[PDB]
Amino acid sequence: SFVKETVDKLLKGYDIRLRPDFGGPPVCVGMNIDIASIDMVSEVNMDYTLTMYFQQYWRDKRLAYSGIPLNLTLDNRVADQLWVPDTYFLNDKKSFVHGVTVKNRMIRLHPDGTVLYGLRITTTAACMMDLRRYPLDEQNCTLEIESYGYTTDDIEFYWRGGDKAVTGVERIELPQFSIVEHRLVSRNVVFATGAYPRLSLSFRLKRNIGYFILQTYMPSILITILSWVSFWINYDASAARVALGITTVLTMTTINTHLRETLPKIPYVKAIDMYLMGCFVFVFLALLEYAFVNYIFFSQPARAAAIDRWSRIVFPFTFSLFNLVYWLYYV
Amino acid sequence: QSVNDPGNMSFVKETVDKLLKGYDIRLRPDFGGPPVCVGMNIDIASIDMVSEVNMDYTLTMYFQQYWRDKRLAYSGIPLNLTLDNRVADQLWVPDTYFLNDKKSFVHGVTVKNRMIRLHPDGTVLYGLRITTTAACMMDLRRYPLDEQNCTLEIESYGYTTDDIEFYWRGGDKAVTGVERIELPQFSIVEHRLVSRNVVFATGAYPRLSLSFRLKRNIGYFILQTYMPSILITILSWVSFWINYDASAARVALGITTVLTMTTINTHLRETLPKIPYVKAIDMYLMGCFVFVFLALLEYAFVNYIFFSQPARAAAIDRWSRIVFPFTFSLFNLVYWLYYV
Amino acid sequence: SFVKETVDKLLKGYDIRLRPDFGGPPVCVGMNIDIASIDMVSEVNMDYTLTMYFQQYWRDKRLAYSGIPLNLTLDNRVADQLWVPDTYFLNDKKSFVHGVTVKNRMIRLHPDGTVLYGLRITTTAACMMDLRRYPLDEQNCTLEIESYGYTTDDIEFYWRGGDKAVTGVERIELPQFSIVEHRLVSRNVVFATGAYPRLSLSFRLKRNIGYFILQTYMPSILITILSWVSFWINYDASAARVALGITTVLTMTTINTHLRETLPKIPYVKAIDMYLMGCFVFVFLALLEYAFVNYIFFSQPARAAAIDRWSRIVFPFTFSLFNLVYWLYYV
Amino acid sequence: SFVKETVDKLLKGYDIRLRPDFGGPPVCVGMNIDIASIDMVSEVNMDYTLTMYFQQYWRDKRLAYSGIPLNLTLDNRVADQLWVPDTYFLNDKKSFVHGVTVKNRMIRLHPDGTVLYGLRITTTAACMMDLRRYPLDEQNCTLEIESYGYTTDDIEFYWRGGDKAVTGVERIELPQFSIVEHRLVSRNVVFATGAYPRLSLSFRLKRNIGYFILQTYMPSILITILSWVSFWINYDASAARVALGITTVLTMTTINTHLRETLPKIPYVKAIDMYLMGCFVFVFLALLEYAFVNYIFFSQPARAAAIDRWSRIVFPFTFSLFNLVYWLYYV
Amino acid sequence: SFVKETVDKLLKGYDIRLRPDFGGPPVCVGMNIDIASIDMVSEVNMDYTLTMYFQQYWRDKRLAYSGIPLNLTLDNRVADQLWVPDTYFLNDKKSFVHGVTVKNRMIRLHPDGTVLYGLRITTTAACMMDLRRYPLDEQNCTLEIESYGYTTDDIEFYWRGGDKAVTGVERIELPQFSIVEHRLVSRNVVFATGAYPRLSLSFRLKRNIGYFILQTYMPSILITILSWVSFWINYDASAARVALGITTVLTMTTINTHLRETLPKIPYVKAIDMYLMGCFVFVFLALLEYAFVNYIFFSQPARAAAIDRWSRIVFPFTFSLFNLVYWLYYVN
Ligand SMILES: *[C@@H]1O[C@H](CO)[C@@H](O[C@@H]2O[C@H](CO)[C@@H](O[C@@H]3O[C@H](CO)[C@@H](O)[C@H](O)[C@@H]3O)[C@H](O)[C@H]2NC(C)=O)[C@H](O)[C@H]1NC(C)=O
Ligand SMILES: *[C@@H]1O[C@H](CO)[C@@H](O[C@@H]2O[C@H](CO)[C@@H](O[C@@H]3O[C@H](CO)[C@@H](O)[C@H](O)[C@@H]3O)[C@H](O)[C@H]2NC(C)=O)[C@H](O)[C@H]1NC(C)=O
Ligand SMILES: *[C@@H]1O[C@H](CO)[C@@H](O[C@@H]2O[C@H](CO)[C@@H](O[C@@H]3O[C@H](CO)[C@@H](O)[C@H](O)[C@@H]3O)[C@H](O)[C@H]2NC(C)=O)[C@H](O)[C@H]1NC(C)=O
Ligand SMILES: *[C@@H]1O[C@H](CO)[C@@H](O[C@@H]2O[C@H](CO)[C@@H](O[C@@H]3O[C@H](CO)[C@@H](O)[C@H](O)[C@@H]3O)[C@H](O)[C@H]2NC(C)=O)[C@H](O)[C@H]1NC(C)=O
Ligand SMILES: *[C@@H]1O[C@H](CO)[C@@H](O[C@@H]2O[C@H](CO)[C@@H](O[C@@H]3O[C@H](CO)[C@@H](O)[C@H](O)[C@@H]3O)[C@H](O)[C@H]2NC(C)=O)[C@H](O)[C@H]1NC(C)=O
Ligand SMILES: *[C@@H]1O[C@H](CO)[C@@H](O)[C@H](O)[C@H]1NC(C)=O
Ligand SMILES: *[C@@H]1O[C@H](CO)[C@@H](O)[C@H](O)[C@H]1NC(C)=O
Ligand SMILES: *[C@@H]1O[C@H](CO)[C@@H](O)[C@H](O)[C@H]1NC(C)=O
Ligand SMILES: *[C@@H]1O[C@H](CO)[C@@H](O)[C@H](O)[C@H]1NC(C)=O
Ligand SMILES: *[C@@H]1O[C@H](CO)[C@@H](O)[C@H](O)[C@H]1NC(C)=O
Ligand SMILES: *[C@@H]1O[C@H](CO)[C@@H](O)[C@H](O)[C@H]1NC(C)=O
Ligand SMILES: [Cl-]
Ligand SMILES: [Cl-]
Ligand SMILES: [Cl-]
Ligand SMILES: [Cl-]
Ligand SMILES: [Cl-]
Repeated sequence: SFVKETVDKLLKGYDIRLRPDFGGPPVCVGMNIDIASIDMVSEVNMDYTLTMYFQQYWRDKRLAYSGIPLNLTLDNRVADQLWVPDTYFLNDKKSFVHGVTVKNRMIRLHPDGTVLYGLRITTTAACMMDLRRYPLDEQNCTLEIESYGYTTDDIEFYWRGGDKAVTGVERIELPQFSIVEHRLVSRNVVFATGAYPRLSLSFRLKRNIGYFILQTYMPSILITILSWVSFWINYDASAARVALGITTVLTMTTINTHLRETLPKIPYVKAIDMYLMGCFVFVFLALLEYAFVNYIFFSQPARAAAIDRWSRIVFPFTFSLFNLVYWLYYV
Repeated sequence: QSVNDPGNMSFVKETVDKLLKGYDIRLRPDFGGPPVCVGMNIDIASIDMVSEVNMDYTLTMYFQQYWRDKRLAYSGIPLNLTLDNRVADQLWVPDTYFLNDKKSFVHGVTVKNRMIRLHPDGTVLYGLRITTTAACMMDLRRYPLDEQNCTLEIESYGYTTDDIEFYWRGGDKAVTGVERIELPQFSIVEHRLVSRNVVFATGAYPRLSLSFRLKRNIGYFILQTYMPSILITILSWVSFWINYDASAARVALGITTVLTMTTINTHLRETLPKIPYVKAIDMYLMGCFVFVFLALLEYAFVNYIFFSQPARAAAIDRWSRIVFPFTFSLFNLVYWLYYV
Repeated sequence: SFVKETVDKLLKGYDIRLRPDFGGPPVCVGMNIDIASIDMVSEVNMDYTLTMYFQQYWRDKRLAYSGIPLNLTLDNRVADQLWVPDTYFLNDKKSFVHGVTVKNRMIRLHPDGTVLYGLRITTTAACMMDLRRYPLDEQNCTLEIESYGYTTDDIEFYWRGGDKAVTGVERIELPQFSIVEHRLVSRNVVFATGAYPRLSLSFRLKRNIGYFILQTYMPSILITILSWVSFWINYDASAARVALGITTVLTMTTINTHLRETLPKIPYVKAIDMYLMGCFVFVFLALLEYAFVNYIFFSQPARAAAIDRWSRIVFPFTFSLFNLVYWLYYV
Repeated sequence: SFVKETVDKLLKGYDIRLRPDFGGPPVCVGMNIDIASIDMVSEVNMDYTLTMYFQQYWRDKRLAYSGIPLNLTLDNRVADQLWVPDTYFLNDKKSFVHGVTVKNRMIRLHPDGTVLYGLRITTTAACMMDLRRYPLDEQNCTLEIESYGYTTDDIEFYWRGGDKAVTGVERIELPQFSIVEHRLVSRNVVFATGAYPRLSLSFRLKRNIGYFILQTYMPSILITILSWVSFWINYDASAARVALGITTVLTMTTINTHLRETLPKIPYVKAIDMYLMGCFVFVFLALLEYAFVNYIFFSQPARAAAIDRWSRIVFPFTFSLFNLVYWLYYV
Repeated sequence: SFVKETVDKLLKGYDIRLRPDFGGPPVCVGMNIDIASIDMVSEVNMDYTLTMYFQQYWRDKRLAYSGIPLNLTLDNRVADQLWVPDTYFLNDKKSFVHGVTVKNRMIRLHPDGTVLYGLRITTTAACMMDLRRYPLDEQNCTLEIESYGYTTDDIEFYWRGGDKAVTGVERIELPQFSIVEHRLVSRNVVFATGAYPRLSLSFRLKRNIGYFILQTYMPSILITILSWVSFWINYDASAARVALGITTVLTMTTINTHLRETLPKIPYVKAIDMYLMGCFVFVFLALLEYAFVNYIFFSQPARAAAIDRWSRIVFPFTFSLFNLVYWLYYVN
């Protein structure tokens, strides 16, 4: 019965409008993040979705209790009757606190007056990407934490636990990406309305080439290899050799144009676009070679036979040399 | 009156009224003492969907929680009180949440699909109808001859093992409706209930765990990918029976079967999430590519030699007619035995 | 002024927590449905969307009024101050009450104490479908109405108007389906927590073949006729006759694989698949016929000429016979 | 200070449950709509989206004020404390009142006690369409406005401004459609629960052929012209002439099947399907013509040469005649 | 302590229904926008999405305080207890105030009685587009700010900071577009219910040709170059030369029809559409040339040989001339 009256004494005459230490020193909010998952990474909408346990820790002397030598875990609905920091994710596209079975919210009071406030949030944050080196690229995605209305005079942010404040980054299971590094940053960003406290979480994503080797690289190598079958077919076979030319020239064009439609409409040329343009030149030259052989074999059969003979070794050699130059330059 | 008229609505009203007078929702039952024991019960209405692309699944269920709140015990009435669901907003309830939940919701037509039943001893029966999209990370190395394990992780959001304790009410028979699941592409092979106490920085937390073992039905894949592969490979063999004078015809069969094979593999890969490994089906489709590419190389070779060596060329076409179907049957036999 | 003091005295001391006749006989709720539309029927998500006027009728003696000889239509917000049945659709996926300009909700009180409670709901209900006979199939879709918390001891459901309780089923405008029949059912489903009242609405949907004749059947018949043009072309024409073979054999494969992707991933074989597999055998045999003629015309020109001669009559005859057997068996 | 106390005493003892003139003559609500836009028209989901300023006007004597000779514009939140008509859109699929920065809501009181109530609503309304004449079709789309719970005994609806009640129909910017006409209708629809007031807004949409000429009509003409190139190619060219025949026949079937997938699964034949079927017969006959010429040129070279000579004039002539008959019949 | 009580007297007997200076001169609301991002630009739904910090400044004498010589930042929930302008975006399709961890809302009181009210809004606004010059086109997209219920007699709007009221336009990272200019406008739009205050923010977007050069222009140039290979192939090669004709003619048709499906169903013809119609004519004429050569080479082999050797120079020349005329006309 003592503990019942105590909680009621705390909130008696409590004004939510006023932050703790209202006219005095700034309230120091300690942030802690446990990353549950990186649900998705989109190049098309140049963003990523993250689910986390967002924990905030500050003192409110108005909530201090003398009698009880225990930490009080109160039903989450009490958060609607308390002052809480106006923390927001500056680079947020859409966010939400999970609400089944209850609001995924936690309030834990300490006799000191300190509050532990937990929220389970799913956030889709913006991540502008440079796809020049795609698919052999690294992306830096961040989560920008800030106060919406309170300046550095009223509110101060800090990572509670220092470099060990954010957890669960190593248990992230992204199939196409691998978290290579993550960094915590504390700043005070100056604006027209004053200086604001800022926390910053950043991770560096490294793309896994596997999918691209199987989807784009192997189909391009095979189309180029299929273009070389023509040099072993009799030059009398005009339809067969032109059919091989047309087929491999168009299939390359569609491999390049298709891949471009799977990504956002960027105006620059990607690493994979350089490879495919190379492959186009090699399959277009095989067809020009037949056109040239077809144009000369009547008057110069020996020369025509020779051009097909040389094409059989020059083309595979030059393509191996192109792959060697390309893959060494990018790695 | 030690026993009161159950039909006296005025006595029930004033009884329920004194129960909630001075009741603090902030405080859990037995606030400073032993933990409150919540008994969980799930009746699975359906497994609405299973997505490989977003590596998740969706289930609809009747989620029931059971606990005793002595503050809600009543002496007069010899009946269990079914109160209008809106009373749940005036009572303390466990902060139960699904740890691996992506999106969830309680159904709200015609009213919130929730139920409160009070018992004279103070026990509360609390029901909710939830739809949950939960994460299910999948290993598609053996796809489409694979099995997946999908779970539902139940936990307390703010209360530690010192304040709340979870248990499956009914033991192994706590979760029902699993046998009534109608999934067209999957079959529930087994399900397991688990009770734990997961340790974290903020303390030990009670955890209940529901698990399924989903087995994929090969039927769709046989008709969509396997039979079209077998037919394109059979198509590539028609070339060996066509006169080697027919350069366009035989190269057209080669090109057609070689490209169709490439598109069967690349298409299937786009229907799934961008995984970097090679699936069971990819091994089969790569095999079929090698068989359809060799038939074209065989014509290239025959075309290259039939002027100077017509007998040899005729023989290579003669042998290809038996070697190719034999080796493909042997490949099918090795693949299907290895994977089953 | 009298009618104003009347409504106030009705809700004074009213306990919303308690159902009418709280400790006595069950309250009898009379359900009535006007179907505004069957907005959609999905095979892919095996469900259907329906919009309706859902009306419930029950008597609450606490709401009886003596003076007024009129039925009182009160502003819908009064429903938040009254007890209402906890009616829910057991097989719904998502549902909602329309909210513009106000909640599409209606409360009509009767001097008796009877309440008429109306709601305009859009419901996406589950409808598991058997597509073995697709597209010559009939589907049975239902709407399962139940009490969420009250057992048969507290609530009883009934169709108000009997067989004429559900209206607007005959004015349903589905382009691909036709409502052939609908049935109303009353039950008491037994569960662990007790017996529950259940009302059940069912429809029998009949698919319209029209779309399929134009999209799948006619393209199959034409691709099969196209394959017969080969038998009239000179056997010297190896490319032409193999081109017709390849073209018709692949087009057949894509007609079947495409249709399968438009539907959910079922493991069985549909009615349309038996027709399309038939067409595949007919187009594959036309190509084997050319292969056979191409294989023999040097040594046996007369026989080759004869095989082409017979193919011209046997193939159209056997295909007509296949169509006749298929359609008679399925109708 | 006098105006401050006037508004407070306005709502003193006011019951929102009770409509104005509760036991007497019906309240006359005057509706008036300014259409901001017709955001979209979908054939697939057979509906259209519309954004508008929905204004309602009625007199509530409980809200009359004596002292002030001005019209009072009160903060929109006051609408939650007043009785408002239960107006709803009968053929509505989904609707919403815009909520940024505030609810797009307006309350203007008049000394008389008259209320001007404004709402900015986006509505997706159903529009069942007849696509038999598509894309030379005209569709009639309506907005059905009704009272949800109040009968003609309690509420009466009317268009405030008569034929000039709905504005902004002439400034509608639909790229594929043109508003040809619009009509306002006032009725009293009889139902089981009584007679209800109904306002009806109807507009007649006319489709713009431009897109279809470029997307379907021109590619069909060009594929049919491509089919005629065959008659000028030597009949010795079996592969070339069969390749033109296969190509034109198949691309024609894909033009028809593709267009059908862009629209809802209707079982009937559209105006554009009649044209495309005609085109198919013309491309299929060009191929049969080659089959016939290929079948006879050995024994009858003169006849074969003649059939190709005639095909060069008969086919373009008959196609021009088909276009003339088609376009005249449909316009 | 004293500050707790001063705010409580401020709101005692305060009527939210009544705007500041009710019945007197119209309240002057000073608008300020900090553009966080232009998230997307859609031609299909002819709209654009924008996220911003929307700030409003007005004076409410009812909220003046004497004791405290400080500006009071109150918990955002106090906005529900104050009068606020009924500001709305006239050309808005869907909008929302961000709500994690709290409503991204800010109230800052000044001893004077002025109020600083901030909101972080994501707005999908309509932008009707003229695609006649697509993809070498400029689009003007606007954000129309208005009062929903209050006339110019009760509310007046103004850009707080003049030409420097809207910030962050230069920091916009659009991959396919570049903000070339932006303009602020103040008006008083007259309607049936009276004159209304209107602020207007306008952007001029310039499309980056890069993507289109790689996706549509280069594949067209490559397909017409492919069509020219036919003139170097022996006229005896009927299948080969007809295969090149059919292939290039159909690929050209799909490049044009595909692009049309990526955009909204407009009835006019775009700048690419006329380039792509030109390429079709070049590519169809190469096939007619073979048909003509195939039709005459028996009786006139010399003439046929000549038509192929002229086609080899006339076609590439004429196509360069088409590109010169088209690209000069469209740069004007
Ligand atoms: C991802 O990108 C961001 C932004 O480009 C990187 O953030 C930057 O991180 C460094 C710390 O690693 C910060 O620099 C520090 O500045 C202080 C004060 O000048 C100095 O004393 C330190 O020695 C250090 O240089 C920097 O402020 C910060 N930039 C911003 C604006 O956030 C981030 O590190 C990258 N993360 C990963 C994992 O790649
Ligand atoms: C699906 O996967 C999960 C996780 O891999 C499986 O859960 C595991 O289930 C077993 C019981 O079958 C638990 O092990 C038990 O541990 C106790 C205490 O050490 C021991 O006394 C028992 O003999 C038994 O080994 C295990 O804790 C649990 N793992 C977790 C973390 O949940 C689940 O069984 C799989 N379900 C299906 C149907 O395949
Ligand atoms: C759609 O499918 C449902 C479920 O398969 C059909 O519902 C069934 O309807 C019949 C009435 O037509 C019910 O049977 C009756 O049972 C009573 C009591 O045993 C008996 O006296 C009657 O003679 C009759 O047999 C049956 O209970 C009911 N099943 C369930 C579980 O709902 C429905 O009729 C089908 N509707 C259409 C329109 O095809
Ligand atoms: C769009 O379609 C609707 C429904 O088919 C048309 O509505 C009809 O409009 C006319 C007035 O133009 C109404 O008819 C009138 O009835 C009275 C009483 O019988 C008679 O005195 C008049 O001479 C006239 O015939 C009719 O009630 C109404 N139908 C309904 C049920 O709404 C509408 O006109 C079409 N709109 C456009 C712009 O094409
Ligand atoms: C985007 O398009 C809009 C609308 O077409 C352009 O808005 C127009 O902007 C000018 C100012 O640049 C306004 O004109 C001014 O009118 C006053 C009064 O007549 C005059 O004193 C000034 O000298 C000036 O001419 C005009 O009212 C305004 N139109 C509307 C209705 O908003 C806008 O400038 C374009 N923005 C960009 C960045 O391209
Ligand atoms: C209360 O919580 C704090 C962490 O802030 C810790 O130091 C202490 O051990 C806890 N005390 C009790 C009573 O368990
Ligand atoms: C019903 O209960 C009330 C107590 O609230 C009491 O006044 C009354 O005596 C009881 N029964 C009757 C109808 O006498
Ligand atoms: C009340 O509920 C319990 C189940 O918890 C059961 O034992 C008992 O039979 C019920 N009693 C009544 C009064 O029906
Ligand atoms: C009141 O409603 C009932 C239907 O439940 C009907 O019998 C009666 O006619 C109505 N009475 C009045 C006053 O209109
Ligand atoms: C008040 O509004 C009415 C329109 O209903 C109009 O007749 C009148 O002029 C307005 N009066 C004032 C005081 O402006
Ligand atoms: C209060 O805010 C204003 C900006 O409106 C500024 O001029 C002034 O410096 C601030 N005063 C204090 C007390 O910091
Ligand atoms: Cl959620
Ligand atoms: Cl729902
Ligand atoms: Cl709605
Ligand atoms: Cl909105
Ligand atoms: Cl948000």
